[PDB]
Amino acid sequence: MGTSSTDSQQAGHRRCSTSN
Repeated sequence: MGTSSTDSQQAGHRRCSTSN
């Protein structure tokens, strides 16, 4: 709940190494 511009992709691709 909260992925305006960071879905499972952007979040699970080019995101921090701690689910920031």
